[PDB]
Amino acid sequence: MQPFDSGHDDLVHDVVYDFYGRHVATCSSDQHIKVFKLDKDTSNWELSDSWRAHDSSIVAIDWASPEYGRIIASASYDKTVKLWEEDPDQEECSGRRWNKLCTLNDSKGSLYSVKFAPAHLGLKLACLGNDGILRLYDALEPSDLRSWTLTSEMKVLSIPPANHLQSDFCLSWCPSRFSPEKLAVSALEQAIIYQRGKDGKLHVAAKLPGHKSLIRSISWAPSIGRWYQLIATGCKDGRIRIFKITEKNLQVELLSEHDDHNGEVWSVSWNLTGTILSSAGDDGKVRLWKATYSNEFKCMSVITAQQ
Amino acid sequence: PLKFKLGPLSYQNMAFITAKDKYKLYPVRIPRLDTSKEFSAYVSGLFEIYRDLGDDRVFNVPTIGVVNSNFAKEHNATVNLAMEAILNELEVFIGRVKDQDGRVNRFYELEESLTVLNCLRTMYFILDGQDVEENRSEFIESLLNWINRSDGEPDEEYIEQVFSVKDSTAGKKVFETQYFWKLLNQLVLRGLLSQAIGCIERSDLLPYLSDTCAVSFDAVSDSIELLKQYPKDSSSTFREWKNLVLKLSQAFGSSATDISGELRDYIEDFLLVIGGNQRKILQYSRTWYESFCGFLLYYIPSLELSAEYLQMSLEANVVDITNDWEQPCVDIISGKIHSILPVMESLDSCTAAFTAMICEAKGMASYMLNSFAFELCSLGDKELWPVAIGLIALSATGTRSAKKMVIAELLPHYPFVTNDDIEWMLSICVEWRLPEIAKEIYTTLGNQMLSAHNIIESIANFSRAGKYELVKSYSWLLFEASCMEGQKLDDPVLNAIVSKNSPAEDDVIIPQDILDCVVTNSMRQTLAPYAVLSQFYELRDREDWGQALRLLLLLIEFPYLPKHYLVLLVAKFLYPIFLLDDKKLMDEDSVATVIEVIETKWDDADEKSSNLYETIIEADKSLPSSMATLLKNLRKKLNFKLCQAFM
Repeated sequence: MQPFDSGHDDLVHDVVYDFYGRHVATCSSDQHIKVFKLDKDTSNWELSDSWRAHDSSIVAIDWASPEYGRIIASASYDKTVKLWEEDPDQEECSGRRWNKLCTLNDSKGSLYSVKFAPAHLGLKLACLGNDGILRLYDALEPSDLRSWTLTSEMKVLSIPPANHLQSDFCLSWCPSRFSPEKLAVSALEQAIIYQRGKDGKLHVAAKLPGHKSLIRSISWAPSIGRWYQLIATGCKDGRIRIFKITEKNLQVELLSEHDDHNGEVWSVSWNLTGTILSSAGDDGKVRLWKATYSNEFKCMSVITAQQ
Repeated sequence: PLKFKLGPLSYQNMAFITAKDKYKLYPVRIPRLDTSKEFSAYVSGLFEIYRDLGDDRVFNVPTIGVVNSNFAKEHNATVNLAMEAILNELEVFIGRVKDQDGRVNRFYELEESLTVLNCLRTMYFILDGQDVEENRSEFIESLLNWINRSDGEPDEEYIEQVFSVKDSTAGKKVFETQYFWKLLNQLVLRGLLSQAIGCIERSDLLPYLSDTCAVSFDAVSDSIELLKQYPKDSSSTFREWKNLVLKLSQAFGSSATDISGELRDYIEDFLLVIGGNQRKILQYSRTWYESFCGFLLYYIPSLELSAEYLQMSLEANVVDITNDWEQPCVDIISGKIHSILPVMESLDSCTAAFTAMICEAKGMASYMLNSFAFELCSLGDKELWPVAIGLIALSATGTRSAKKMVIAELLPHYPFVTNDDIEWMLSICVEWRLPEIAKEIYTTLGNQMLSAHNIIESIANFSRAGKYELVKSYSWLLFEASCMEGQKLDDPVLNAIVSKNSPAEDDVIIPQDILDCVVTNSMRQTLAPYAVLSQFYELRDREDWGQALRLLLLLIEFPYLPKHYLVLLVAKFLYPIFLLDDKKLMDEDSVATVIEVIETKWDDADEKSSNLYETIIEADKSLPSSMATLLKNLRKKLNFKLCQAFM
């Protein structure tokens, strides 16, 4: 294990595993995405490649599933998502193995997020920007990664994001296609669950209540152990709120709500087996939560690090 | 400020800092998870056993009616043997662990796990769930064996320490003072009878007296004699027992012995007071097992009302925590934190879930097997994938009537990158009757092989699915590339199509030295147009001009080969080799048929043909500029071919 320096010269905005979790990509204000492949031997992330994937700061990076090959979408403040495919037989340690699939000039504002749809719901990506426009992109084919059509736009935030409305804003999908297609979107205090109608225009299907403060992360749980959903939110007041959404249109219920960071919970991140939530928040400590047989999540462990 | 990202991995999470000059990232594990080979091999032993257990060991009612006497025997037998076997695989894991360093702490955590299992064992998997006082032989022996391994009190180290104390009362030996009888009585109370007989021997008790006048020996002999005997069956069993166990002290107290005022006084008093009064038994109990056994065996003294008595004994004075259900919990709480959290809330107490579990039952271990195994799959430890499906197949879990939508989600979510992983996916698809997901898997695999630079494995993968449209598209990819040279591109393709389903050609296929598939692979049907191109090349080398031309025309006429491969086959092959053709005689029919195909399919523009034309030129120009430059020139060579057949 042990401390390692990523070698980024500016700050790390994101850490994203592959869907198989064989790669970690980090993105920074130094215009690079650095992609590391997992050496199990040292249990460290060893530098595979580094390239400028935009001519500005990279603030959202996300992996698509290695089930169509490795695709990178990356969001920058230069107004474009740039799409990249990994070739092994292209050179590594040079940035010659990421061939640009496209440049999408379909984003009229500067991006702050781009996030892939799970394998199970089809290859789609959502955008959000600093013009406050939720963008729904559908690839025309799962094997044609070089075009993506804007299929829907929904004006989320009441006031656009500006130099003081600037916060973490997050895009998360619904991993189940045995649940109607949706994507929960957190912007400020409101988390609004959007659902695809049968008319091919997105509608508001639900609103998540009980958000007393800004949502700094929203993460939709894969429905595993049960076929219902759970969405966790990390909020600024040290609250982990796990609400359960049952499918009967959507019902809203609480599962549990508890607060233990007590400063601000910055990130919520569910595992892919949808049974362990790990949250971190202000105070520098990571709390690892596992369900009881009273059917509620409780803190099983506390890891303390640096600030 | 710290942010943490939980991936699918279960052993390799990431914590990071969003701050400048804080570009250091710290790998974080989840405690109590091991990806070790010792751990999966432990799991592998438990898996065979766990499966074979069936619906037994969850406490079913053992029927003895007509439906079905045999079931009672089967249920009691299976669970008991399964316990023995679980302990041995458990020893094997533990043994590996206490031979490595930094697993000095782990070694200790596993001795506690053994203790909870020993208490459980004594009651139900020794006795067989029978009477409290069924087996005596197996009870004593198993307990003694366990205390030896579960706990660390060597028959040696323990009793050396105890014999080293003898000072601070009198300067006289250990057996002449309290220290020895306090132990001796304890060993008897913990059912450590073997060690207790030895303790008398070691101490030097036997030389030291050599007198006595004990009458209680003869009594006990003759009593047990008549007793066990039965002159026709006598009710005197329990009555006599009760009398005997109590009367012992008083007889000793009168019997002459030539020993000091130390030894005697002590022994008399001690023996009396202890095994005389309920409290004094508990006073000297320094463990739960001492108290627990002690009353049944040594007080009032065969299985009668020993129930009520033991209950009351406990209820009055509390005795030291050991490792039971709630007991390691009560140990743990005061202790370190990480434990106490997950520890609590796992006992059937103030809950509804574990109430619900045993009432329906009368499969937690099975659930654990199907829980742990899945967690490891989501990390990439392939060893537990066989384990997972295997428990499902027999001693099945899940319903194929509603848990189909949950199980469906797991197949694509989990990192598949071995063979075992891949075989597991297919295995589950057959079993739950969803073939369509397996076909999707094969599509998904081709799509990986396309971006991993395998234009062989991809084709095979798509071929499995049986969709003619996709196979054809790759053949065409490839057919096109091999048109800029007068041989089939590379050699393994080449080899394989020309060796046919006969052992022809000595040319080894692929970069392997194998002759094995040089007796198989007869490119036919779908691969037939592709096969015919490679063979046209063989024919030039085996100097045929006639059959060569014929194969090239056959493909040009075929209306399911692309139209954009017109200007390509004729430009490279027919155009230079104008002479060889010209020599040959062509009739009215062959000429007119070739001509229709040119009229319909030849392209002077289009995507593919503009690009292919740019490259022909770069190779060796046939036409300077314009495709249908060619048409004019061709017709001249054609007038001559036509004229020469006719003269």
